Amino acid sequence: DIQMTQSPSSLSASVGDRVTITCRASQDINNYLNWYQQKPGKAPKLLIYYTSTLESGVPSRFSGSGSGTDYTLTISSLQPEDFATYYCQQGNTLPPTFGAGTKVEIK
Amino acid sequence: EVQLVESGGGLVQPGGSLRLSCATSGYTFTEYTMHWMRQAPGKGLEWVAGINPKNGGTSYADSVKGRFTISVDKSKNTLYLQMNSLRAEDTAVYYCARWRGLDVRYFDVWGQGTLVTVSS
Repeated sequence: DIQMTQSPSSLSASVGDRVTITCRASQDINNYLNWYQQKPGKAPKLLIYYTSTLESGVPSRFSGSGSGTDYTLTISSLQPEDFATYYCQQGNTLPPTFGAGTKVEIK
Repeated sequence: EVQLVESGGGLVQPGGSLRLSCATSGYTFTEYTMHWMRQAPGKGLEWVAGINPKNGGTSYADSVKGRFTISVDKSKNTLYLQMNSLRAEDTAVYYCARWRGLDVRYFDVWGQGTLVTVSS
């Protein structure tokens, strides 16, 4: 299994803020890195795939970058609906593996 | 549209067996591989089992190998996970999810989750 390390594991921010979430894989993942959002009691939903492509309908305040082992997700202006848990997942090698999650909490 | 709807689940004692279902609609069933993921309460997502409906290729995580079996009914467009010799560590919300292509290599549709609790 390729190990995925997500950081911060939690952060406190306020509405309007810019924040960046990071995911490091244990080896080069060749840009096969995807991001999911999950709210309490609900199934995960795709935000970004293949490092930078936004799924249709996902707000443009969300963007992704990275290369080799290091990948990031930035929200340019946090909205109320964005306080949630985020997961990255690598699709380079099977089985697919996920980061442990980043909880975005209100301050 | 594409929809994945799970049912099955509930509560059983250690040693019990349950069969989860993931019924799909809206797309040609044999063209996409399908996976089971679980989320044990307060932990993250963990992959469990996958199957390619085109050639019947299956794969399993080491924690469930031998006890779980993934299968498909192509006439009913349904994915199944048979779970035998359940144990308390298998408590979780189980999700089925579709894998888009082999800018691909991501899960694009997720089922709503169904809870399995193993306790006496």
